[PDB]
Amino acid sequence: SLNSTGLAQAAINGLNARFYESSNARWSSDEPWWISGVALTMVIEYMRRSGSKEYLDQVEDVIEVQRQPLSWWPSGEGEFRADATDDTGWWALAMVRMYDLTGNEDYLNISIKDEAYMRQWWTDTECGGGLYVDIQDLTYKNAIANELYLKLVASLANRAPNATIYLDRAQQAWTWFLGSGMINGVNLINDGLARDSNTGSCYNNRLPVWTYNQGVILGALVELYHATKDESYLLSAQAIADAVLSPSNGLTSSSGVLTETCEGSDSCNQDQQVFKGVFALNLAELGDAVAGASSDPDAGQDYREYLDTNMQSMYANDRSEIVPTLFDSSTGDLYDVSWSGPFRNATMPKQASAIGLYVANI
Ligand SMILES: OC[C@H]1O[C@H](O[C@@H]2[C@H](O)[C@@H](OC[C@H]3O[C@H](O)[C@@H](O)[C@@H](O)[C@@H]3O)O[C@H](CO)[C@H]2O)[C@@H](O)[C@@H](O)[C@@H]1O
Repeated sequence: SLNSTGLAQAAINGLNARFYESSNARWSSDEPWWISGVALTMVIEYMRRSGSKEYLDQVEDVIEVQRQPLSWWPSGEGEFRADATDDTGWWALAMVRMYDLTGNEDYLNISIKDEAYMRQWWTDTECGGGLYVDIQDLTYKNAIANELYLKLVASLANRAPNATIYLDRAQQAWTWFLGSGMINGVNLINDGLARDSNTGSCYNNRLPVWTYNQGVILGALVELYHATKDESYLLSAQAIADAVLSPSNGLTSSSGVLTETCEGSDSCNQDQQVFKGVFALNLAELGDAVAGASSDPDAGQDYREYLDTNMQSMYANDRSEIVPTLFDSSTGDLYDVSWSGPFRNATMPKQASAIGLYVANI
């Protein structure tokens, strides 16, 4: 009764009608630049899963303009190399998807440049590995920057020419992530690592458990399996996803609705408004991998059911439509942060996360 393809296209059109800036080939310049890359990922993935190409022209426009040297980080020399390794990671993975959609080697080359760039801040001398997120300061090895990097080298191991060096890098990277301690006692991932003032050893800093730090790692473990056929990577990804699905861990509501930790206090900032959809998309990649690796028809049924349960809740309770005019005949759908709570406002990060859930069900 619910077409995930029709509703994704409607949410994409709502994203464009309210937040796309033709003058700047970017969505919402008042919102973080990296969230435009998350948005590009969702539009690229919609097209990759629905066989459609309606936004291909728009996507290429964004790519060409955001390719250029960033005004706030000229030293990066463009090609999405920014002042933060996670900012670069989001665009790099969007280019892996651009390559998956079009087959154009140009986008794969961007991802290779981005990996070499991010690897510049991998050090074995602190925490025994991992990279920093703050390229200027180098004081925080967190979860998202390392998850993004891990999925980049894992992705290149399946696509890039010198796959071997990327497979060795991805295997050594997952090993570091596993032993870092960021995966806690319930198989969830806190925000990052803290470092001992005296001993220099690193530990889980017990900062909040964000939804997207439970998703990007799933995509990485999926790609790590497609490059090794070692189902052990899938089982690790299933442990993380299963913990997100358990309501005892606080991320899944009693209704079965994914709930960001900030939604209760209504303090979800521009970053946190987009987290959920990144997880959903990555969970759909896990569910797809689990069902293909096993003959059981029920393989990945829980992950599919979860995405379906969350999509109907976001549709019924979180949706709003745009008012068409005699001048603007633009149509689509708008969405708020709470996939169960009421629609009050729509922001571009909230919109990108909604698109991600619909695309996760295509
Ligand atoms: O005491 C509160 C928490 O303190 C530690 O958490 C921090 C942060 O996790 C981490 O983020 C880097 C941080 O650097 C600046 O000093 C700070 O001003 C901020 O802008 C920036 O995000 O810094 C260190 C490294 O993890 C760490 O001290 C936890 O260890 C824990 O004690 C508490 O949860």
